[PDB]
Order: sequence, then C-alpha cells, then structure tokens
Amino acid sequence: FKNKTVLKKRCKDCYLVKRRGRWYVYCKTHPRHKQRQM
Amino acid sequence: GVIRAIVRAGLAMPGPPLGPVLGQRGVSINQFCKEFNERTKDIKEGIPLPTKILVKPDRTFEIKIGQPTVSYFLKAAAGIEKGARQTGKEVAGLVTLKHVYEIARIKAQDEAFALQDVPLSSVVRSIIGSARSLGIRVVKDLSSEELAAFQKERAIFLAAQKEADLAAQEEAAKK
Amino acid sequence: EALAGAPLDNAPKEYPPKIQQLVQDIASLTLLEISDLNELLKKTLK
Amino acid sequence: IPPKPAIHPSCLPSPPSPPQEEIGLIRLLRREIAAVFQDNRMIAVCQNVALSAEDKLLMRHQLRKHKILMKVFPNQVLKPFLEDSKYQNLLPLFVGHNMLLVSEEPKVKEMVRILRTVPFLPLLGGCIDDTILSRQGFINYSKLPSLPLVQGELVG
Amino acid sequence: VKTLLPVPSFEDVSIPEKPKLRFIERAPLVPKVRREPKNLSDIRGPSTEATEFTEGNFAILALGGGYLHWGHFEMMRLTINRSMDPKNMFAIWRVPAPFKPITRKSVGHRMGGGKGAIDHYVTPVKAGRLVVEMGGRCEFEEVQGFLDQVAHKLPFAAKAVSRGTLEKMRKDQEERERNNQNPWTFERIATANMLGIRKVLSPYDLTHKGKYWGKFYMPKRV
Amino acid sequence: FREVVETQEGKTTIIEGRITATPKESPNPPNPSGQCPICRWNLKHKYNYDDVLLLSQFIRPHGGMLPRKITGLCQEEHRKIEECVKMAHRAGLLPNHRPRLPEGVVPKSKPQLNRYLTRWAPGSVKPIYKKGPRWNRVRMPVGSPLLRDNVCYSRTPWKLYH
Amino acid sequence: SYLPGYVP
Amino acid sequence: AAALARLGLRPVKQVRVQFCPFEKNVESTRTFLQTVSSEKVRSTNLNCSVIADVRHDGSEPCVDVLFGDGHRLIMRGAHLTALEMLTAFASHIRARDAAGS
Amino acid sequence: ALKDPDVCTDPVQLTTYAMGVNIYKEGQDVPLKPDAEYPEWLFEMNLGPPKTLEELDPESREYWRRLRKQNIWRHNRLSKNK
RNA sequence: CCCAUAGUAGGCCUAAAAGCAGCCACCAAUUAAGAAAGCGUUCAAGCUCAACACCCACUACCUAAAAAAUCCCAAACAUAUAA
Ligand code: FES
Ligand SMILES: [K+]
Ligand SMILES: [K+]
Ligand SMILES: [Mg+2]
Ligand SMILES: [Mg+2]
Ligand SMILES: [Mg+2]
Ligand SMILES: [Mg+2]
Ligand SMILES: [Mg+2]
Ligand SMILES: [Mg+2]
Ligand SMILES: [Mg+2]
Ligand SMILES: [Mg+2]
Ligand SMILES: [Zn+2]
Repeated sequence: FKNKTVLKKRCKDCYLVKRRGRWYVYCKTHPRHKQRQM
Repeated sequence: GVIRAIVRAGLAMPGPPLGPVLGQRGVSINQFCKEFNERTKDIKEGIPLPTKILVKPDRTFEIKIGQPTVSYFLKAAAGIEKGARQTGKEVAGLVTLKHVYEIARIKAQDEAFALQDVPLSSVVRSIIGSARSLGIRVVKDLSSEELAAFQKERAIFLAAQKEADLAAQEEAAKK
Repeated sequence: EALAGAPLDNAPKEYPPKIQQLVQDIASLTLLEISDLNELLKKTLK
Repeated sequence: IPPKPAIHPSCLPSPPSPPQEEIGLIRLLRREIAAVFQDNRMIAVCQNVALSAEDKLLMRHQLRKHKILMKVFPNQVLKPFLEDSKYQNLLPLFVGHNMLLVSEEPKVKEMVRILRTVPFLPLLGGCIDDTILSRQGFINYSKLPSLPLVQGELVG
Repeated sequence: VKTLLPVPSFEDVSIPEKPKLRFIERAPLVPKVRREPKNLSDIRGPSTEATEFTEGNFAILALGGGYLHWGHFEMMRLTINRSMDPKNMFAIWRVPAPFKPITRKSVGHRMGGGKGAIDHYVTPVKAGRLVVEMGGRCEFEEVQGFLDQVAHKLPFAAKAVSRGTLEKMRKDQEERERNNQNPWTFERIATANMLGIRKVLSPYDLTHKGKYWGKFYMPKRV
Repeated sequence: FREVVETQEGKTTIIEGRITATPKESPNPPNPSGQCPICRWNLKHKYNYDDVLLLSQFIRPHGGMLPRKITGLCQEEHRKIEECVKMAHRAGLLPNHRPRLPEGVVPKSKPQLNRYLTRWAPGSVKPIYKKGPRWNRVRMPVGSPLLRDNVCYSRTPWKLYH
Repeated sequence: SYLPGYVP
Repeated sequence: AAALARLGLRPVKQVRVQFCPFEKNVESTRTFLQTVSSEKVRSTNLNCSVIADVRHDGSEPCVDVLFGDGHRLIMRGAHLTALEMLTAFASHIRARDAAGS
Repeated sequence: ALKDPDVCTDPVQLTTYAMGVNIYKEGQDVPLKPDAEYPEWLFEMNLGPPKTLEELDPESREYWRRLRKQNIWRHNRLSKNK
C-alpha cells in the first residue's frame, strides 16, 4: 500500500474499510490507489 | 454501433476526416463515397448534410441522410457567407420571420423533428435561437431599402477587420 | 361518485343494475308502441 | 459548562413541522391531469418499461399516427387526484413507472397491435367512456364491431 | 416533484480592473538603518485593526498571532491567483508589506559583540485579523476550498470565513458566555484578585480573560 | 416475521415467502410520549452489556444487529445497543445467536479465554510492550465511552481506561 | 399494569 | 439492472411474468419486470425472450424462468421482494451456466 | 477545398425569394407569400432576449424550466473548483 | 440508487477545435436533460455529474501518526449510596 495519515479516495471504485484496527483504502480497478492509515 | 457526421453533398472524400473513422470499423470507404455521392446527386454540391451510418456485425453499412443544417439555411437566406466572430456585439446578417417559416417548413421534414410530432411553432422557436448564435438578427419587416443599407455598412466593418487582422499578421512576422 | 371496479375475468357476467330496469321496461310496452318508438329511433340514430 | 435539560429534546414529541404552500408546478399538473380525464374518453394505463430512448420515441411516433398521446405524470400528484374523484379504483395500478395512453376517440384495436411488437410492455388497465376495464376487456372492446353497426343490430 | 429554489443574482456586483493580488516586495522601498527591539507584543492578544469586511465577502481569518515573511506572501498570491476566476472574482491584501526588520548574527559567533545586522523583514499579525479578502460573483463554497488550502500553510492557526460564518461564530461565543452554568469565570476571579491569583497572572490577563496564552488563541474559553 | 423456503421437485425449483407469528409490544407503556422503545419504558441510561433480555429483542438469529428504521430506535441508543451486543458476544452471553457455519465446517479448538467489557476485537489488538511514563501511560480500554452517562450508584465514576 | 415511573 | 447485466441472460431461454395489477401484492413482481425488461439485460441475449401476461383472475403472481438445460425456476412474489427474487434469479444463472460448460 | 456553395447578394432578390430553402438543382427558388397567408402565431414570437424569471408566470412550464436551468448553472459553478 | 434522446459538429479561430486548446453567445425540441461540471479522443468516439421518472441515500462537513540505543515498569480495578 502507501501509508497515509489522511486517507482519501482517488476514484469512484475506491472503498473505505476498517481492518486490523486501522482504516484502509482498497481499489480493484486501480490497485495503486491502495492506502494504509499511519 | 452508429456513426453520425456532417458530410458535404457530392463531395465525399476517401481520405480524412471521415476516412480513418470507417477504417477502424472496417467498413468499405470507397463504397460509401460511391453510394453517397450517387444518392446526393440531385442535391447541389458542397451543401453540408448530417449523415448517420448504421454498421452491421458483418461490416455492412446502410447510410442515413438528413436535411441540411440550420446554419446553411440561415446564411444563404441572408446572403452572409460567414458567421460573426463575436455575437451580440455585431450583427453579421439580417433575415425575416418569413424566411424562418420557409426554413422550418423544410427542416421539420428531418428525422429528428418528425419523430417528435411537434408543431411548426416549436421549430421556428428553435431556429431563432440558432440564428442568434450566428449573429443574425430576426426582424419582422425587412424591405430592400434597408437591406441594402445594412449590407453596405457591413462591408465597411469587414474591410476594417482585414486591416486589423492583417496588421496582426505583419506584426507576427516582425516577432 | 366512484366508478365500480372491473369484474374478474373468470367471474360470471354481472350486468349493471341501472340497465336491469330498462330490460324490464321494454317488455311491458306494446309492439305498436315499440314500433312507433323504433321509427323515431332509426331516424334519430341517423 | 453547557446547560443540560432534564429530558433530552429528542425523547420529547417534536412540534409538528410547519406547513408549506404547494409549489406552482404541482397545482399546474393537477389542472392538466383533470383535462386528461375530462377531455378524452379512452385512457389506458401502461407500465413505462425501460425501452431505449429511440425505441421509446419510435413507438410514441406510431401512436401519434392514430392520435394516441403518451402522457406521464408523477404518482404522488396523480394518486391524490384519484383518491378524491370518480376514478378512485384505478389507484392500485399506480405502483412504479407508469404512463397514460389517451385519445379523444377510442382506437383500441390500433393501439393493441402496436403493443404486441413488445411482449414485455403490459397494458395494465384503462377507463373507457367512464367505465373501468382490465386488459382482457380492452381485447374485447377491440374485437367488438363498430358502434354504427351495433346501432343497426337492434334496428335489424 | 423535487422543489426548486431561487438562486442569488450577482449582476449588481462590479469587478475591479486588477482583481488579482498585487506583488509584495521583500523589503520596503527605502531600507531601514535603525535597528529595532524584538517587541513581541505586536502578535500578542486580539487585533484592533482589519477585523471587519470592507469590500469583499470571504476572507482568511487569523486564529493566532505570528509573523509573515515574503515566502508566505508568494504562497498566498500564486495559490489564489491560479485557483480563482479573474472574471468573477477579485482579491485584496488586508495586511501591509513586510516592514519590521529582523536582525541576525553570523554563524559561529559567541554571545555579545553588539547587535546583529538586518537579515529580513516580516509583517506582524494578531488574532482576529483578516489576512486576505475576496469577493465577486461567487458563493463561499467555491473559494472555501483553496482559501483553506492557503490557511493551512500559514504560520498561525487560520480559517476561511464569510460575512455569515464570522457573524455566527461571534454570536455563538456570546451565547456560551450567557448560558454558561459555571458560576466561576476567569474574569471575575482575576479582576477581584481572588485567592491572590494575580501573583501567577499577567496584567494583560485582565483584558484577555483567559482566551489568550502568548500568541495562541483559545476559542472554547469563555 | 417473514420466511423464505426453497423446494426442489422434479429438477424444478420453487421459492415462496410465508408469514409467521410476530411478537407484539407489551401494552400500557409507562411513557407513551416516548419516541423510541427505550424512553417509552424509562430504560435510558439504565442498561449494560449484561442485560441480554433487552439486547436480544434488537438482533437477528445469527447475532447481527437489526436496522434502525425497523426497531425505531434513536441513533444515540442504536449505537449503544450495537456496542453492548458486541461485548455480549465476546463474553459468551449469546450462545444461541452464533454465526451460520456452511456445510462441511468444524470450528477448530481454540484457547478458551474468559473476558468481559471487551471494547475492541481481540485479533485487532496489539500488546503494550512499552507502558510509558506515569504522565504518558498507555492505558488499556475497558468498556465503552458510549455508556459513560449511565446511572452510577457509586461515588467513583465509571473508569474506562486501566 | 405499569406506572409512569416503572422501569423493567 | 446493472448487477444483472454484468452476468447476462446467456443460459436463459424464456422468462414469463404474470401478475394481477389491481391486486395489492404485485409491487415486487412489477419491479422485477422493470429491470429484466431493461435494454441492458435484454441485449445480452436477444434469443432469450421476456413475456408479461397480465391477468385479472384474483390469482397470485409468479415468475417462471425457462433455461436452455431444461431446468425451471419459479418464484411466487406475493411475499418476496424484488431484491430477493433478483438475487435468487442471479444465483441460478451462475450455477446453470457452469453446468453447461 | 470543400466550401459552402456561393450565395447570391441582391437585396431585391433576397427579400422576394428565400435562397437557401430550395436545395435541389432542378427545382426553383421559393417565393415569399404575403402577410395574410402566413399563420397568426408567427408575428408574436420573442425576437428579443429571453424573458426573465420575474416576467414569467409561476404556474407555467416556461417558468420552472428557467428556474431549473439556473440551478444547473449553480451546480456547475460550485463543482468546477472541486 | 436510478437514468440520458434531439436543433447542433452553435458561431469564429484553427491543419483539425465535434459539450470540454482559446474568443463570442449560452438561446431552444421533448413531460424531463448545462450550446456542458469532471475524465477521455490527434480531431472524433467513449465513461460520469447536473435532468425526468421511481421513492424516503431520509449521513458528518467540529480534531486524523509515529521511531534509539543495559531491562517494560508498582501491583491492580469499570457497578453497595462524598465521606
Ligand atoms: S431514548 Fe428517547 S428517543 Fe431514543
Ligand atoms: K499552520
Ligand atoms: K473544441
Ligand atoms: Mg428542456
Ligand atoms: Mg446540443
Ligand atoms: Mg462549428
Ligand atoms: Mg466549441
Ligand atoms: Mg459525447
Ligand atoms: Mg479536447
Ligand atoms: Mg462556457
Ligand atoms: Mg444523474
Ligand atoms: Zn481507485
């Protein structure tokens, strides 16, 4: 992923989800939009 | 799919802009110009005609033809050869409401307005909005006395634009 | 003031009540009266 | 230290929401709807299935050759008008995307054959000559001979 | 029938000839020679100038004290002039150009030997002052985006506001002072020197009333 | 309550919905002016994770929470019950509301650790290797801040961090 | 059979 | 329509929806017809037919789905939502498609 | 190379006949008819600028089209900066 | 969530400028849909948003992190009436 202190969606297919105690951003269309809460 | 573009009557060319479009589809480019030029033969050459091309899964085409654009009708009806560069600030041409009625009585025969089954009033109110985009002004009464005065003053304006326009070209060379 | 709902497609024909009176009234009249009515009817309908 | 009310305001009955004057467009649709049911006598309620914008304009154009209009009104404006009216039993039809096929003269036979091309377009019901009907009633009124002949049936 | 609403009309608004922000120079026209003291009380406490709107309707509000150098002015200028529509917007400066000289000694020198030489100039800012004022045929939602982007890069706590939000902000604070259920306030105690509390306070605390600590402003304090 | 069933006969599948007996609210509520079932019965600030008779009325057969537009709860109380149900499952107080296991699954034997007042999901919690100094201690959360306004009968208020 | 101040 | 169009009516042969409009339990069935009769779904398989037969016999509504394999799916919508009917409809599409191939 | 066909310039001719109307080569120009023969609604049209919102009738479709068109313009301005 | 037809490729500039390089206008068909707010095309195509219809998404718009070197660092605790 990419560790970010301020998560932000970069397209319409990005979706927020809370896992393992922290927020993530996943995207199946563009896997480079993936972010991890720091 | 469907391809729709504006094509001059009797002047279809195998090259661009329409050539490369048909190439991607794989449709025969020469057959189009053959059929089209032979179908628009009765129509005067150089008139823009909206064309809609229907493509079948076997790269077979059945062209579709429409009536000329409103811009052609309005320009011709006014004598103007070229629309205004700026609208609302200068008047390029001048036509009547009688022309607009003879232009809607023939423009309402096209696929678009016909399939809607609208009255001729709704078409005349759409052609006055396109005339404004051109700069043309729609007047109720227009006698040849004042149509020859405005037409005479329009050339004065056109001549001035050449001087200003040509002045910029000469300045560009000095740069 | 509220039109009656449509009768079911499988239900037996339920004829309207207002006409039931008309059906009976025609039987009471005499043919000569019915005939006179009819001559005016045919012309009125044309 | 912010004040704390003894009872949370949400737990208490909220005051009724202030009324709001009806929009001008609403009181315009009602005037057009009334005209529809009053002016023309044949009214067929159909379901506005998701036909393509072209296949939905081509059909509407065919319905015009025979002088059959295709009106569309919102169900929230067309339900109240029916709740207080003669046509109070047409209410259950208006659930979802619907439209009105209306004509001053009933040309049912001419509309049905146009609706048979699309098997997934259902003619739910109608109201002819202030008489409510189902679909199967439209199929019969279509097969029923013209009125002038029926006028002659008794004469004959 | 989704209910539509009227829209505000800005036809009555006029746009100046130079809507963009003018350029700010590093130093004043004539360089200063007399060196000045630090005078830190120019960024301490509430502001008594440029606290109200003059021409525009949206601005950047300062929620703390600080000094602005040239680097800050360029960031505000470029960011605003790039992100704004010159035709329907205009912006102006509510702060003067850097005038306060800041001395600095050369690297490696020990304490003493006099005072340093003028290095750069700054502009002192107090809390409650408007830094940039914007206006024109635009709503606040349009400018609020890039104005906050600018406000976040300033050396003090700032925030974009409008004639409405600013007014509401002030009225909400007055409401808090009135409905406060706590019978004990900083003002009452300090002014009466209850508990001998003025032995740990400052004379400025009689006027700031606990809402200010150095250059920092605390809006949640009543 | 509604149920759905599928019956396969002669390679043909049939799906039906059948209504079932539905429970009815008890009559004569103490506070008929209440807006949600909680204030109508004077239960606001008076329930905890261990009051399962109350919590079972707002969950599904498999342990899931019910929507707020169905139960009629207020967002403030729906969030409390949603958190008290999470802590009841973790404490083992809802053993008949377990998740549905697909055909052919036998849960493995896992260390049985008794716990209560568990705010966070066990697997998503990392150990505190560095407690920190007395003024910046890393506390262990116990309970929920959503239940902080609950009726306390003691002089010491609810401690939420150990 | 519930008074105004009854709590289950 | 979007979720059902990505899948496609490939194995399907015919779909028939019957309901009584005047009855007060046909909202689900009429909503199911609104999506299946969409240009997105119908386009996936032109051969696949979609029929709507209206009735006024006071009978319950049903959705009968004929597949190419010969299997049939029936959903009685009086006490079923459109989403439930659509979901079950999709699941069978996926199963029957895999069986054929 | 492709150009619009040449248009005549003769005041008397333009007012008498509509030049662009006829497009066929074998056909003839369309002469304008007198005023009485044209319909009645053709000389009450809006030659000038569009009617403002304050001039229209609230209970009219043309009033809400203008109001809906102004809110689409607003949605676009607000979204542009985003 | 849902859905998208048309005067028209508006005019001018331009090799080309087709809602989206720039300047001008920003009117109008249809119950309803900007002479186009965001991607995109060499230009076009093409995907969304604002529209109608359907009917309750019937939200918040007040804060976003953390790492050093001998070995973490009292032990523990949410519910019996403020002493
Ligand atoms: S507790 Fe009173 S509204 Fe939910
Ligand atoms: K800052
Ligand atoms: K362009
Ligand atoms: Mg419109
Ligand atoms: Mg257009
Ligand atoms: Mg053009
Ligand atoms: Mg353009
Ligand atoms: Mg396009
Ligand atoms: Mg472009
Ligand atoms: Mg523009
Ligand atoms: Mg939309
Ligand atoms: Zn993405």
